[PDB]
Amino acid sequence: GDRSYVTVNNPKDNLRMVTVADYTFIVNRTRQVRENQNRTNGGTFRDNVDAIINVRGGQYGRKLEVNINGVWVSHQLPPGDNAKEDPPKVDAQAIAEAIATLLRTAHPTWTFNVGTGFIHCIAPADTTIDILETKDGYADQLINPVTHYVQSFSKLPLNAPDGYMVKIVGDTSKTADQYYVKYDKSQKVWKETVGWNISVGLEYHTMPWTLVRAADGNFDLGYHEWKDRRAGDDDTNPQPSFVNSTITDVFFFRNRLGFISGENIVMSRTSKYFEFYPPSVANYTDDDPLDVAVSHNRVSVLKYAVSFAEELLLWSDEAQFVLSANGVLSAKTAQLDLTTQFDVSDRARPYGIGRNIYYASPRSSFTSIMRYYAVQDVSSVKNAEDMTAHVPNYIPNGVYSINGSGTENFACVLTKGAPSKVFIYKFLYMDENIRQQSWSHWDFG
Repeated sequence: GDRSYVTVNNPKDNLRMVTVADYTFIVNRTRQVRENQNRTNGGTFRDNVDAIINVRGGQYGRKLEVNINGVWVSHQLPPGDNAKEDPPKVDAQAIAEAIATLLRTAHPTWTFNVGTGFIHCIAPADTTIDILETKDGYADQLINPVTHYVQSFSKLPLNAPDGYMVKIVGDTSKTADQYYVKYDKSQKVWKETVGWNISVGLEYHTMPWTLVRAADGNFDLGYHEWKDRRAGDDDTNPQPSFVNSTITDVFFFRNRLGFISGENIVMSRTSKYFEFYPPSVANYTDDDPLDVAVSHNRVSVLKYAVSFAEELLLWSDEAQFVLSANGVLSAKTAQLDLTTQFDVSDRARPYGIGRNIYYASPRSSFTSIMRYYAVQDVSSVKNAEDMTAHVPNYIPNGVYSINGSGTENFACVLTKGAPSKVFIYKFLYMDENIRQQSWSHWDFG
């Protein structure tokens, strides 16, 4: 595979790997994910270049006229007097070509096309359709102009030329809405579609990578594929908060996938990994990607996500925090309340053997292995007490690996200050009380 993503000066602290039986993730904490330069319509979509007017049939004695840039064009429907010749000119298609030929004479430079009950207008190369009106002469059901915006969904033109982008501002009935649609020629329906001048998805390579067996017996390294945005524009389908930043320590909390990036927790859709955009912006559902920062006034940067007890804790330096929701995990139900303010070293990932989690906190020239646990007090209260109180000057200040065996009932600590020595911590718990605290080190050469 490509080694560009994994190439870094300090692998221990700049690279993080999280593996699960289904997926593996490789995280480079020094790389920001940014955006791809491609836009939905290439960034070359202008709403005032082309517009359509739809015809629905006219009654007797109606003078209907349409203007584009001044230069009004008037067409008079016959009064209900003639017998043979009046009903044929009532026909909606007859009016459409009647206006089309009239508009071609008024605007020889442009191209006018008639479809099923509509007339499609094109500016030649570099002109706008500003100041457009249409005098129906009736309650406006005969002809009305829509360029690219409609009041509600039911006010959409019944037909449109192939893919026509229309923005529904909404009638202020239920919510903001402000979604987009694109007509389909093959299937006579309107379908929701992404904006016109916005970016699509993510870079796909700055994102965390992976490696799989590929059934050959040899692993291959590559990146993931993340579903592109398909709901709406910005401010309604906003870009995730980690796009212009670096992400660390991918984690799983619910059926969705979580990312940590600069005191910001970003989650995907439930049961839908790699989808960090809402599927629809017209209606917001509970299982949509959410972004919750922090509930702490002091500065803090989350670095680790450890699942302790029936709750998920997003540890940082000098703060611990906890993630929970009263009911369904929505964008409004996420809590991120603080729990404690114990200093933690980011070099060594916290490790859990039993009811306890063991982590390292360097003092000034030696580290003190601490134990995180839930005390007998009621409700959510947590504490950390030093396991090296009697041996402060024993571990030479640089710790990167903390591990242990649940069955053998001990923990082994690796350090950079003493590369040769392996510090082991033998402990025993009976009746919820500690029975021994054996600190010693092993030497191999």
